[PDB]
Amino acid sequence: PDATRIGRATGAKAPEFQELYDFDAAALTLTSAVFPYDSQIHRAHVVMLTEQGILTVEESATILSGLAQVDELAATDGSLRTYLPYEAALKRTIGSVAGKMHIGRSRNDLANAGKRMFLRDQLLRTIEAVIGYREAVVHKAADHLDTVMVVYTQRKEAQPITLGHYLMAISENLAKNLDRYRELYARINLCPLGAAATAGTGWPLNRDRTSALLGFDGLVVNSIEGVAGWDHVAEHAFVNAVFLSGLSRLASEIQLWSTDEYQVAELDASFAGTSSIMPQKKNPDSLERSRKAAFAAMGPLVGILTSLNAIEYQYSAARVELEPRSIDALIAATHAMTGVVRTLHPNKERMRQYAAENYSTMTDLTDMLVRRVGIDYREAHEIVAHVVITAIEKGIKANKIGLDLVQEAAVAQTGAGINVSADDIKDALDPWQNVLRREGKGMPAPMSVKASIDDAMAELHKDRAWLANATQALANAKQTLADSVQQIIQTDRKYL
Amino acid sequence: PDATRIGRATGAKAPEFQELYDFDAAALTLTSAVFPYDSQIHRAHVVMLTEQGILTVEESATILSGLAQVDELAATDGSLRTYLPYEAALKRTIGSVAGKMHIGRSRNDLANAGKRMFLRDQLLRTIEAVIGYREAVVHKAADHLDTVMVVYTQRKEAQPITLGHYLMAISENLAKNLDRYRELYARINLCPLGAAATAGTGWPLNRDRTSALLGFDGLVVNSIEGVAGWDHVAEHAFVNAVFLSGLSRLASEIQLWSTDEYQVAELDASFAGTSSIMPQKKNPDSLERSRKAAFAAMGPLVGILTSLNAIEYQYSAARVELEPRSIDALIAATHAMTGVVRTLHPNKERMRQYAAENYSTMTDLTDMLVRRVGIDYREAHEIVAHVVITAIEKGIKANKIGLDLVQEAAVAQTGAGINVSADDIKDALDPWQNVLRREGKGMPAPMSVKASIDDAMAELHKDRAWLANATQALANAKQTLADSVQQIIQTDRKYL
Amino acid sequence: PDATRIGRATGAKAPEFQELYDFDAAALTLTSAVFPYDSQIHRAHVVMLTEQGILTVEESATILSGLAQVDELAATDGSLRTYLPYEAALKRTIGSVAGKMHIGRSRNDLANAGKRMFLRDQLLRTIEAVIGYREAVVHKAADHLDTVMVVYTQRKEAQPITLGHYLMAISENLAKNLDRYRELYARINLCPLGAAATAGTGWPLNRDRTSALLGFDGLVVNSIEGVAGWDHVAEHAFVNAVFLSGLSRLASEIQLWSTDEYQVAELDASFAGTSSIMPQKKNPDSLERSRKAAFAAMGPLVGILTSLNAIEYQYSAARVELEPRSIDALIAATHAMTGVVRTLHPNKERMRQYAAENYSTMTDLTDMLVRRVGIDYREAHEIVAHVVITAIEKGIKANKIGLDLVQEAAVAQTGAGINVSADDIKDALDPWQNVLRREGKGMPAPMSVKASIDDAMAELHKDRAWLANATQALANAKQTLADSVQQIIQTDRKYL
Amino acid sequence: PDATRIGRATGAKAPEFQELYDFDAAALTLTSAVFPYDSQIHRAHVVMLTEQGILTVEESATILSGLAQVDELAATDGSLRTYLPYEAALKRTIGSVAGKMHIGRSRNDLANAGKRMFLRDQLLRTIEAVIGYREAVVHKAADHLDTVMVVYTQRKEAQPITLGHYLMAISENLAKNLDRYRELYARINLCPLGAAATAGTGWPLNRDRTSALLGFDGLVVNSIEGVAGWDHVAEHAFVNAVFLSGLSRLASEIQLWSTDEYQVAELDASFAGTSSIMPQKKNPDSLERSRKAAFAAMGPLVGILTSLNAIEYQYSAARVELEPRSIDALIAATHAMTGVVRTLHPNKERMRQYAAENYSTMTDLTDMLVRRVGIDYREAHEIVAHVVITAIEKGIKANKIGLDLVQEAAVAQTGAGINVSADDIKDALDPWQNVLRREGKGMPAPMSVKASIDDAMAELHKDRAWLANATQALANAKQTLADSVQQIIQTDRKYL
Repeated sequence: PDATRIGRATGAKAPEFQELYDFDAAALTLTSAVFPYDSQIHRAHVVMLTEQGILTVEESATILSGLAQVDELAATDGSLRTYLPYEAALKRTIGSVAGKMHIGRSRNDLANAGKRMFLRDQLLRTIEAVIGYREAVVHKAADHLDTVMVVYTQRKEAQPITLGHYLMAISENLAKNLDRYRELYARINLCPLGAAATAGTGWPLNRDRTSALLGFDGLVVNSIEGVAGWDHVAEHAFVNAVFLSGLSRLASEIQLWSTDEYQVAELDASFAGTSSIMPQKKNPDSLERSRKAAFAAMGPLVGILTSLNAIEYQYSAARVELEPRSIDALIAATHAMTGVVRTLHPNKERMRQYAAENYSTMTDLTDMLVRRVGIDYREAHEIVAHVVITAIEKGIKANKIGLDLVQEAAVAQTGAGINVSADDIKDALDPWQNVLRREGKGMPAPMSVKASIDDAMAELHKDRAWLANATQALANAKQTLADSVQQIIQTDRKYL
Repeated sequence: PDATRIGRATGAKAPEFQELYDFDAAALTLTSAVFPYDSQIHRAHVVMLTEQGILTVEESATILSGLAQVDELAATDGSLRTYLPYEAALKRTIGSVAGKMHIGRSRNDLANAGKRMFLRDQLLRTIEAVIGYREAVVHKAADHLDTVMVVYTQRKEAQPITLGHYLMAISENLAKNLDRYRELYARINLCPLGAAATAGTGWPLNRDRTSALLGFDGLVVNSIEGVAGWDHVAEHAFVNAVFLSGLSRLASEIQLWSTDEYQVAELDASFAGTSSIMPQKKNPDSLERSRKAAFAAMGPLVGILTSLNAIEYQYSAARVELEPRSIDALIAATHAMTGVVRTLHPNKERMRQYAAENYSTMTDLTDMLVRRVGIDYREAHEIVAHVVITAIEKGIKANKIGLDLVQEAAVAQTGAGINVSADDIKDALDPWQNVLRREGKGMPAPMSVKASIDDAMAELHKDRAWLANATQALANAKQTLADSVQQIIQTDRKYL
Repeated sequence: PDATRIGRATGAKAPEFQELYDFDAAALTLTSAVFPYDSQIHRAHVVMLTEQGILTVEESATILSGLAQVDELAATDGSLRTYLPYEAALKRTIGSVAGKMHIGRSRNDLANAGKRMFLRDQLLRTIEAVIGYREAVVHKAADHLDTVMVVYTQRKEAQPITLGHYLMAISENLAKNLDRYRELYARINLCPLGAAATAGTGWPLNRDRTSALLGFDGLVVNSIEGVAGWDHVAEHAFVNAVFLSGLSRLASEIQLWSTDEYQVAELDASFAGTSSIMPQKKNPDSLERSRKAAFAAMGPLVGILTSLNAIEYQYSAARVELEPRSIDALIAATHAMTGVVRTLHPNKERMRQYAAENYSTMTDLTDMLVRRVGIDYREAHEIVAHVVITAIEKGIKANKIGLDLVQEAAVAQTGAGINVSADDIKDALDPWQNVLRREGKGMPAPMSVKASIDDAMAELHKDRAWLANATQALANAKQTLADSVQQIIQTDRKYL
Repeated sequence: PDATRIGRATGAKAPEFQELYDFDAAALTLTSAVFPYDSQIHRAHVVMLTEQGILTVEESATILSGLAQVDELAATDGSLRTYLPYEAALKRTIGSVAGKMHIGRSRNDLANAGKRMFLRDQLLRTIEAVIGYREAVVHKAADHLDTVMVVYTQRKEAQPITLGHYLMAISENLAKNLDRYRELYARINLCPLGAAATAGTGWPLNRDRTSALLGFDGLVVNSIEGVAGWDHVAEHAFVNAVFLSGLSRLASEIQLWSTDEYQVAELDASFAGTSSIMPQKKNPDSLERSRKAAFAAMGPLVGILTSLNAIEYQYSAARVELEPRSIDALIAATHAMTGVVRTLHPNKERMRQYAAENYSTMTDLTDMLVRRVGIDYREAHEIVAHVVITAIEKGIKANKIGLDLVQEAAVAQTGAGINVSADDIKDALDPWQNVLRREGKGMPAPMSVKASIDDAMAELHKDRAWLANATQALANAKQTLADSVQQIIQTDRKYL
C-alpha cells in the first residue's frame, strides 16, 4: 500500500482503481501506437507486390529482412517511426531496393490503414472490457433479487424495487452499447490500401490480397474515400462518449447511495481514498475519476467532428485523431467501475428501511383505492397525497400509516369515508409486496428479474463468442502474413 | 422571384434552396411536434386496457370519443398539449372517467414513448432525404464517366480523375451513413410503455399489445431503462452531425470549384444569390447555409451528451432533447445539396485543362521511369521533381514537357541520361491516359466507376425497399389502431 | 393554479418557475429579433448621409417617413423583415429614392451591426438578471450567518460551515461572471457600419456619427474585421455557458440538500411539482429545468466556434449565430434560481444535527491534538481516523465521542495514552465552535462572512451603477436619433 | 534536413514548423508540469507558518532543507510528484517534523494553487507568443501598403484592397484576443491558499503573506470558492479556442491563396512539405497542422465545461483539466503561423491581375453611375450587373470594359443611353484607384492603413510593457521567496 493509504484508506488500491492514476503517464503517442501496424503493412504490401510480380522474390526477401532490422532500430529510436525516416533507415540498411516497397502506395493510404488497424485492436480491447463490465453487473444482480430498495426519479424516492432490478437496467444499456461497438467494427475493419494518394495507381495491385493479409474483412472501395474517409474515427469517438456517459450515470448513482446521508451503499475499501486533513473521509475517488474520464471523452468527439466540418472531402493533414490516451482513459474507467460494481457493499437493512418508511409505497396505496373501492384515479391521488402531507406533518412513517389516517384524509378531501380494511392498507404499504406485485416484463419482481438475468446470461455468451471470432480472424491473418514472410526470406536464402 | 433575385441572381430560388430560408420560422416546438403522438398513445393505451379488462367497453368508448374532442380543441389551444392540462380538458368533457386513461401509466414513460414516435417518423423522413441525396449523386456520376478533372489533397492538385469518380466517393460515404441511420432505427423503434414511473405497475398490462398498436418492433424491457434510457437521442444527434459533416465537405468542395480562380464548376442560377452592392457576385448562399446547418448540428449532440453525463441513471427532467428545428435544418440542407448536385454545371474544358497543364500527371511520369527504365523509385521521384521545378521556373505546362526537359533533369540530378522516348513521356503526361491506367477497384477509369455505379444502383434499390417496408409497418399499425377505436366506439353506441 | 398543481404541488407556480415552461414557444427567430434594430440602422445611416450631403433634406425626409410606413407593414408581414424585401416595400411606398438609403452600405455590415445591437440589449438584460441573482444570494446569506451546516467535498461531509458562508461562495462566483459580461460588452458595443461589403467605400461617410447615433462606444475600425469579426458572438456564448455551469452546480447542490435522505432544505411549494402517479412526490422541476438550460448552452458555443474554425477570415453566411431562444433560456433559468434561492426553506435543526453527529468536526479534534499535546500531524490524523472507525463501528455519534474513546484510539494506535481533558475534546467536537474558530478571510465565522457581505453589498452598488450608466447611454442615443428624424421630416414638411 | 526534405521540399523545416511535429511526444503530464509549483508552495507555506509562529525557525529550516533534497529525488522519481508520496519521502529524510508542513493546508487548496501557478506561467508564455504573432502580422503589413489584391466574401472576389489592409484586420483580431488573455490573467492570478479543505482553518494563517510570496496579486477570498472555483480553467480553454479559430481562418485564407488555381501567394520552402508519390506537391503542412491544433482546442473547452455542469459547487476530483499538451499545441501553431506570415511570398503581379480583370471593380463603376449621372442605386446595379453578364459571356476582362459595353448594357436594361465618358469608366475600373478612393477609417487606402499601423505599433508597445511588468512581478516574488528560504536555513545553521 502506497502513501495515500492512510487512516480510513485501508489496504492497497484495487489494481482497477490504480489504473485510473496510471494511464496518462503511461499512454503512447498516436505515432508510437500506430508504428507497429505500419511495419505489418509494409510486409503485407511487399508480399502482395511479390505475388503480383512487381517485386522478385529476391527483392522481396531483401526488403523483408531489412524491415526486421529497421523495426529493431526503431524500438529505441522514435525518429524512425514516421514513414520517410523509416524508409531512409531501410535504404541505409539494404540499399536502394528499399525504395521499391512504396510502389503503388502513398503515406495517405498507409496512414489510414495503420490508424484503422490500431483502432481495430483498441475496439476489441474495448469490447472485451465492456463485456467484463456487463458480466460484473449481471452477476451482481443475480445475488440481489430480494435486496429491496427504492428507485429514484429526479433524485427523489419513487417506488420500491430491488438492487438486482436496478443492475439489469445497466445490463440493457450495455447490451445496446455493445451493438454500437460491433456495428462500428464492421466499418473500421475495411482496408483502404490500394487507394495510394487518392486516385489508385497504374501498378497492377491486388487489393483483396493486401486486405486479407492484414485481417480486414473488406475494402474501402473508392480510392478517394480510402484516404479521405474519417467518419469511423468520429463514430468511434462517439460510442466511447455515449457509453461512458452511461458509466458516469452509474458512478453518480453509486456516489449518492454512498453519501453520508443516504448510506444505502458503501464502496469497498480498495476503491476509496481519504483526506490528508479530514480523517473521517472515505472518498469516492474511483467514482469521480471515472466520471472525469467520461467528461473528457466529449473532447475528441468534438475535435474530430469540428475538423471534418472544416475541410473538403479530401485527404487532409488537418483532421483530428482519436488518440491512445483517450481510449486508455476509457479502459481504466471501465475496469474501475467493473471492480466497483463487483465489490460494492449495500446496506440491505437501510435500503429496506427507506423503502418501508419514506413513502415510495404510496402508488400502491393509490392503486388499491382505485382497484378495490373504485374511486376515480385523480380522487385516489388527492386522498393519498393528503395522507403523505399529514404523515410528514405528524412524523408518521409510511409503514405506520393505518386505517384511521387514510379515512381522515378521505373525509378531509372527499367529505365521505372510505371502504377499505386495515389489512388492505397494510398490504398496500408493504414494500416487499410492492415489488412482488410488479411482476410484468422488465419489472422488479424476483421472477421477472431472474428471467432478464437468464436472457442476459445467454446474450453474454453471444458477446464473448463474437469477440472470440473477430479476435481469431485477426490472429490467423497475422500468422499467415508471418508464414509468407518466412517463406520468401528462407526460399531466397537457400534456393535462389 | 422575390426581391433578392436581382442582377446575376436570375430566376427564382429553387424550392430546395428556399427551404434553407424557411425552416427556422416554420419549425414546431418539441411539445407541439410530439403532441399528436401522445394522442395516439392514449388510444393505444386505452385499447390495451380494454383488452385486459381494466376498462369496460363503455368506459373505453367514452374515453376514446372524448380524446377526439380534446384533440380538436388542442389544435388551436397550445395549453392543452401537455399531459395534465389535456387530461383536465378530457375530464371537463366526459367526466371523471377520463382519469382512468392514466391507469398503469406515468408521464415518464408516456413522454419517452411519444418522443420515440416523433424521432421515429423524423428518422424515416431523414432516410428518405438521404436516399434522394444519394440518388442525385449516383445519377450525376453516371453522366460524367469521362469528365476528366484533378482530385485534390491538402487543397493541392494531386492526380487526374473524373467527376463521376469523385461523386462515387460521396455515394460510398452516404451508404455507410444510411447504415448508421438504419442501425439507430432498430434502437429508436422500441416501446418503453408499461414502465410507468420507472418500476412498472401492479396493473396487469399487456406491453406487447401497446407496442404493436403503436408500430414499435420490440420493447424496452427493463422499466428503469424505459424512462431513463436516452442514448438513442444522443445517437440520433450524432449520426445527424457526422452525416452533415460529410455534406459540409462536399459543399466546401463545390465552393472551391466555383471560386473565381478555380472556375471548374458553376452553381445553377436557382442555387445562387448575389450582393446588393457588388453586382458581379454570384454567391454560394446555398452551399454556405448548408454548411451552417452542419456546424449547428454539433450543438444538440454536445448538449444531449452533457446532460447525460450530469445525472444519475434515472428519469430526469434535465435531459436535453433533439428538437424539430434541428432535424428541419438537416432536411433543408440535404434537399438543397441534392438540388445543387443535380443541377451543377461543370466547365469540362477548364477541368481537362488543369489536368493536362498543372502537373497532376507527374506521378505517372515517375511510375513510367521506374517501370520502364528501372530506376529506383526515390531516384525517379527526384528526377520528376526537378522536371516540375524547372517547368514552373520556365513557364512550361505539363502537357508541353518533352524528352529534352526530362533528360536535362535526369542529367542535372543523376549525371546520367535517361533511356526513354518522347512517345513514352507523352503517354505518361496524357491526363486521360492517367485515368485509363487506373482501372483497379474504386479507381477513376470509366469501367471501374461504372462497376461502382452498378453496385450503388443495386444498393439504392435495397435502400428504398428498406424504407418502404419500415414505412408500411407503421402505416399498417396506425390503421389497426384506428379500426380498434372505431370498433369500440361504434359497438358501445349501438349494442351496449 | 393550472392542472399540474395537484396533490403536494400546492398553490400556483412562481412566475419565475413558469418562465422555464414558456420561453421556447415564446422565443423569436433571430430575424424577427434583429429586425427592429435594422430599422434603427436605416434611420441612423440616412441621417448620417444627410449630414454628409449625400442625401438632401428632402430625400432624407421622404426616406424617413417611408421607413415608418414599411416598419408598420412589417409588424404583421414577416416577409418584410429581411433587407431586400424591406427595401422593395420601401420603393413601392416612396419611389425609387428608397434605393439611396443603401449608399455606402451593404447587407454585410448592416447585419453585423444589427446583430450587435441585439446582443447588446440582451447583454444588459443578462447583466440585470445576474445582478438580481447575486442580490438574492447575498440577501439570503445575511439571514443565515448562524445557520450551521456541513460543507461537502466529493459529495461527502467535510467540515462545519454556515449557509451564509456557502452563499457567499456563489456571490464571489457571480462577481467574476459579471466582470466577464462587462468585459464582453466593451467588445460587443463597437460599430462596424462603414465597412460596407468588406472594404469600405468611396462615399464620404462619417462612421463616428453613425456609431454615436446608434449608441455604440467605438468603431470596429478595420473594414474586413467589421464584416468578418465574430469572436464577440463566440465569447457571448461562452460566458453564458460558464455562468450557467455555476448555476447548474448550485441547482445540483440544492437538489441534493432536498433529497429524501439529506432533508436539510426544502424547495418552496411555488418552485416544486409532483407526479401524476406517485402522490408523495415533491419534485425539483425548477432545479432540473434550470440545469437543462445550462447543458443546452453548450450547444451554441460549440456550433459558433465550429463555424469559425471552418471558414476564412471573410464575411461568410456559414457562421452560426447566438439565437434569442438560447438567451431566453438563460434568463428563465437565472430568474428561476433567483426565486429558488430567495424562497428556499432550510431545515436548521437537521443541518445542525448532521454537523454535530456525522464527524465533520474531526479536523478540529486532529488540530487540537497537534496544537495542544504536540504530536506530529500524521500521528494525530491516524488517531482521529481510528476514533471515527471505532465510533462508526459502535454507533457513536461525533458529539458523543468522549475522553475514553479518544484514549483507547491513541493507545490502539500509538501504544501510549494522550494528554487531553474531556473539556478539550468537547470543544473540539462542538460544531458551532468549529465555525467560530475559522475566523480568517473568507471563512465561515459570522464576523468573517459579515465582512464578505459588507464587501458584496458595496460591489452590488457598483454593479447596478454600471448597468444604469450603460443603459442611459443607449436611451440617450435612441432619443437623439428620434429627435434628428423628426427635425428632418418636420423641417421638410413645413419649410422646404 | 531530415528525410522528409525530398523533391520540392527543399532545405530544412523552419524550427517553428518543426514545433508542430514535436510538441505531442515532448509534452509533460499535468502532474509533472505542476510538480515544481507544488514545491514552491511548500516553501511559501512553511515560510508563512514561520512568520506566524506556527513553526519555529529550527523546524522551518529542517523542513526547507529537506524540501530541496526530496525535490532532487523527484527529478528522476515520478512517484514522488503527488503530495502524499512526496510528504512520505520528506518524512523519511528529515523525520516526523515533515508532517508539520501540512498544518492549515489540504491537497485541495494546494492543487488549486499549483494549477493556477502553472496556468499563470503558461498564460504569459501564450501572451508572449501572441505578441510575436501580432508583431509579424503588423511588420508584414507595413511592407505591403501598395500590394493591391482582391478581398473575398463567401470565397468570391469582392473588391480591391491591399495585402497590408488584410493583415491589419488580423492585427485588430489579435489585439482583442490579447485583451481576453489579460482579462483572464487577473482572475487566474489569485491565490486560494488558506482555504484548506474548503472551509479554512483554526490555525492563524496569514493568507496575504502566502499569496505575496508566490506572486499572486490577490486572494480567492471565500474558502469554498478557493477549492471549488474552476471557471478560470474553462475561460483559459475558451480564449485558447477562440484565438486559435482566428488563426485557423488565416491559415485557411493563406491555403486558398496558395492553391494551384489562385496562385496569389506561395509558402516559403521552409514551411512546406511534399508527397512521397506525387513529386509536384508543395504541400501546406504547416497550415493544416495549425488548423488541426485549432480544431483540437475545442476538446478541452467542452470537457471542462461538461465536468462543471455535472457536479455541485464543491471541490471535486471529477473536474476536467487544461493540460500542458493542449497549450503546447497552441504555442506550436502560433509560432508556425508567425513564421508563415513573416516569410510568406505573395505574387504581386497575379494579385494585381485578378483585381484588374476579375470584376471586383464593379462596385466603383456602380457608385460612379449613381454619383455622376444620378441614376437610382438599384438601376445602376442592374446596369453594371448586365455589364458583367455580358463581359463574362464575351470573355472581356474588367479592365477592357469600355464606353460601348456600358452603353449597350444601359440601353439593354433602361432603353436609354448613359451620360458618361470613357475616362470616367476607366477610372472606375482602375483597381488601384478603387483602393485610393477608399480612404476612410479602416479602409485599404495606403494612408488609412499606415495610420492603423501607427496605432498598432503603439499598442504593441503597451502589450510588451504589460507582459514585462507581469513577468517581473513574478520574478521578484520568486527571488524574495528564495531569499527567505536561505535566511531561515542559514540562520538556523549558524546561530541557533
